[PDB]
Amino acid sequence: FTLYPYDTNYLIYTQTSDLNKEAIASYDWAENARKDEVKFQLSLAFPLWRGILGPNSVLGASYTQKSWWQLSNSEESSPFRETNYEPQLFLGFATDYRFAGWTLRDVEMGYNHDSNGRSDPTSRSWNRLYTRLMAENGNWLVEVKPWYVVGNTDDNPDITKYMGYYQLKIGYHLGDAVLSAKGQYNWNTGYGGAELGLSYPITKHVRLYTQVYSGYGESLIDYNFNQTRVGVGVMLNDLF
Amino acid sequence: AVRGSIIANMLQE
Ligand SMILES: *OS(=O)(=O)CCCCCCCCCCCCCCCC
Ligand SMILES: [Ca+2]
Ligand SMILES: [Ca+2]
Repeated sequence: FTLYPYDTNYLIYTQTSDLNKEAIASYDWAENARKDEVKFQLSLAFPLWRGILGPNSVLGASYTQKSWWQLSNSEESSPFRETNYEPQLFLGFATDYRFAGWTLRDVEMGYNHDSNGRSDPTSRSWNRLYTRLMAENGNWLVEVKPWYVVGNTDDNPDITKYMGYYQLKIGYHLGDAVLSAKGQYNWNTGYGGAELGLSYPITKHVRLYTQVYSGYGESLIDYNFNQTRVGVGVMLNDLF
Repeated sequence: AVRGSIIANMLQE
């Protein structure tokens, strides 16, 4: 075994309810943007120092990339509409704190940068200090990832209005099937977004995968934009 | 060992 995954790794074909042409008016091809896109995510984890703060701790790094590719739009040379680049640096601990049938398994604290690699005016980025907590119980997995925005957020000063201050993740193992829900919700502004997924093994390393996203903040360029996206494709690893 | 644990996996080799 050579490389470690962090988040999920998948490639799906999607259709959004509405494409945010406004935010991307700067690109010449934007006026002819289509609603169907290839969406894919790559997510790797890189252990840098095992045992830094004990036998079950790790200084580590991760990198998650989400891309939206206008594949069918040959008229405009099938450009990428958006890519989000999400590198992290963290301290992780493998734990076994049991409470009410639930076992806390992962405690992770670190720094997160999330940006889209564009110049103005379509530049988007923010920095967060976060903690990720993962607990399981039977066929259930629950992950809470609260954060604190730090630094400059001039590209989208009101990003927390739409993203809130935490991300909740729920997994359910139904046989080899994995039902998943990933979401954010700011109570004070009413804005949020949810990602429901379903995956099933085709083989020991490949899974069929269907995803539905609804709400705000699917990508940085659509952080303040509401859409519903449905997609089908393949997956390497699901959450558990 | 452990299903879903990113950290436990990273500790492995
Ligand atoms: O958001 S932005 O600031 O506009 C773009 C940020 C892009 C961050 C780049 C991080 C890329 C990580 C590369 C992973 C290579 C893995 C090698 C790791 C060796 C330990
Ligand atoms: Ca091209
Ligand atoms: Ca930028």
